[PDB]
Amino acid sequence: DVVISDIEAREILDSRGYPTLCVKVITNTGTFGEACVPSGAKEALELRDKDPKRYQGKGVLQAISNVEKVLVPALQGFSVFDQITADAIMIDADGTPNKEKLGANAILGVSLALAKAAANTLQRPLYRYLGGSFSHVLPCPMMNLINGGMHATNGLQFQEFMIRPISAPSLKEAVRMGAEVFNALKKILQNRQLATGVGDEGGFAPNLASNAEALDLLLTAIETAGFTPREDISLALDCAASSFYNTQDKTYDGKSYADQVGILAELCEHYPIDSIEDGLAEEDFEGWKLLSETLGDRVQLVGDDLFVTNSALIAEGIAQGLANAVLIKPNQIGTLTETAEAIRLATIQGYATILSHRSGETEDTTIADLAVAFNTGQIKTGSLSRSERIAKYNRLMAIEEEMGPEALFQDSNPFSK
Amino acid sequence: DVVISDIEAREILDSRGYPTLCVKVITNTGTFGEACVPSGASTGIKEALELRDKDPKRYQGKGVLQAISNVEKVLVPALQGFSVFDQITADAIMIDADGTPNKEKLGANAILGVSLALAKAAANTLQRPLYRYLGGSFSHVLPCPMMNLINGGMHATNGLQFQEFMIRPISAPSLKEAVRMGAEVFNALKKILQNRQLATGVGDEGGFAPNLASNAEALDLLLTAIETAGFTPREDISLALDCAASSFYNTQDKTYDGKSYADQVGILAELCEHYPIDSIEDGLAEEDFEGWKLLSETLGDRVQLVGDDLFVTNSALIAEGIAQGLANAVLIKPNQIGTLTETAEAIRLATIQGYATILSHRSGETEDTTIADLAVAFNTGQIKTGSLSRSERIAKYNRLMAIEEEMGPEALFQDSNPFSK
Ligand SMILES: [Mg+2]
Ligand SMILES: [Mg+2]
Repeated sequence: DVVISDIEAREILDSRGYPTLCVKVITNTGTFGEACVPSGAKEALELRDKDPKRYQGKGVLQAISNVEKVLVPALQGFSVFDQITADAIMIDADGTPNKEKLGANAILGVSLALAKAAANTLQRPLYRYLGGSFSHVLPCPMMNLINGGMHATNGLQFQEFMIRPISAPSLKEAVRMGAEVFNALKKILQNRQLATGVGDEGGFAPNLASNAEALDLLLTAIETAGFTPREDISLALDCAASSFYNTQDKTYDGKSYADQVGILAELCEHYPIDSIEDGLAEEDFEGWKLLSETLGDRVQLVGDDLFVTNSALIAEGIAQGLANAVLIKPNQIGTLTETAEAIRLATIQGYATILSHRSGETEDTTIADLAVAFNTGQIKTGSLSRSERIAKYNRLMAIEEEMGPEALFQDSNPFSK
Repeated sequence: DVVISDIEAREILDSRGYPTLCVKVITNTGTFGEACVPSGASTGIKEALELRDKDPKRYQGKGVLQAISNVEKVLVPALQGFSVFDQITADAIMIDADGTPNKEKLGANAILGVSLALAKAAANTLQRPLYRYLGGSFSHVLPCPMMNLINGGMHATNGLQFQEFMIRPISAPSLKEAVRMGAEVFNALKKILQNRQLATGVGDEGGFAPNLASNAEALDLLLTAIETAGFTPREDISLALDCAASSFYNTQDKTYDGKSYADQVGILAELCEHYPIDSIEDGLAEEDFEGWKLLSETLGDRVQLVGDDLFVTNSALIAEGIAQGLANAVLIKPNQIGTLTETAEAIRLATIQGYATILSHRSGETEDTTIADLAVAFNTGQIKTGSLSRSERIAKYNRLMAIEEEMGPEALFQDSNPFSK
């Protein structure tokens, strides 16, 4: 039997230039797996050094030390294949709900590198090791193209405007459709002398005046690339509505939650939007109730800040009838075991799940494997530039090819266009 | 003995959203290596030529399914049965199979993909680090990076004539400290731009293209960024330029935006007196040989002078430049020549003539990190692989840091700029 023998960790930079860690788990046979940990811009504790003379306080040398001095003794000798056991051991070694003692980034690095070490030991694909023999669904992506809100200096209230290449027969064709719309948009922006520098996700933040102008521009880009909105490519939003919710007044840039729901409803009547993420604030439970009752029969309603990949919040959301899809960000919770339990709890209640990148990503592509492992049918992993995004699409295309006739590209949005 | 058994290739996207290929070389023992290829040139007489499909229905003609087909249908038969370790033999076989000087029949992208993937398969067979397989036991020098921060010319829509403004963290005791220095200056620069209401979206290389009016504004802004991050210009961090002067050279008038080659040299000399610039790339146009000699006579004893478009990683051009005394450092882009064997020979031939060599990224990169291993494999002492955001850039720095850590006491961070201090 193959057991954990050592764990190495080192400090790298993420795609924004800030430190994070990569972790290598090594078995007693000399097999190993390596994974790196992303980071967002309210969740499991990302442990930073706070040394002001180093990376403005964002080093992760202490988390690395926790991997090497705490998790190594806690895990060595245990089977490389007992994923749930290893994750429980780390959760207990930390002892706190939010992983604030050892660092959720230290624990997630080990959690992912361990699964890969086991898969590499069996010489089996990670998605098959994690998801079993019937892992076979390639996800329909939601692809960022235009940014606003807190992610821009334009007049867009909402944070992200995405396309979904819903008519693609394959993931690789979904990628091409996305890339061609991206190229048409880039050229449209150049022709309009609007900014073409890209943001964290690899899409654009031109100076547009309103959510509707952004939606119109994506429609123009779709058609210019030669595709039909609604039939070939639909739209999705991330409002990140907490960003413009006044908790004292209970208003969204002056509007009641009922007004805000009316605004989203009108957009959905006039645009081929089939998914809305965080349309109301994370704690506006009456708003979410009205949003779910008003559009939950017609459009995918995704909780991101509402759920934070957290099984307790998901269960409370489902009991109250809120939303119909869950964003899954493994580092928000900190182990694969808890990520899987979030996915299972949502899926058996009829919710879709969507594997998601973070704004600070790395060259690690685990979330592509996780999306296939759990047959989620959806992923959210960025625009069509910058290799910390593209590498996930490249990994999905490799998975689809490796699976040959077993692959199925299949959107899990219940309400597709 | 371990021989080449199969080669696979597949179509991926580069960091710009355009197609390229990854290649997997598989041995008869089942060991393998994988390598991906960055963006090149499809046309012209300067570089070895990458092969594009040119199908308007697919990725705007930029697919690479023909190159993938050449790997599987042409290179597999030419190479199977040969030893995985005979790197030179394999590269010679591929050069022959294509039959053209610029590799335009099979594609430089197909041939380089196999060339890199084969080296990786061999190193993985031996379970040895790639830089140790390619460069031997005394590969151990970590390169001083030149780190993009501000873009201009054809790579921007601002008032900067020059194309790239870079920093070099020359006082770093290690590559990982060089990375931290760069990242802290990058971050201070980003915050300065935010406070000045200037754009912070990034270009291909992961740096900024703010609306600045002149080269001097950009150079001054880098000085402020360095100091704001807590470092001292000249002593901790120097500056480097890529003028890309061919882009503003009028070939009929023989003028650089109205200036003779002598005037442009005078401009560069004034810049070097007033700023801590220790490296200039393509300061004059690629064929202005009188301009380049004068540049070499005026500054070639004081600052590094890089030929990129002057040399295009081509040994016959490098040899003729050295004979005429032009430049003192050479940019090395492996896909501009198309095999590892020719890359190593370009480096060797430049190096024994006293020229420094600088491994370089391309504007369309991938998550592949081979040029990091190559800079260390050949102990070049310098690399040019982008700004401090976007992981097709960062992954190279991350790989350099992994190499340095892996080497322990064997590692040496050492700048090869002849005008190092
Ligand atoms: Mg979100
Ligand atoms: Mg250049």
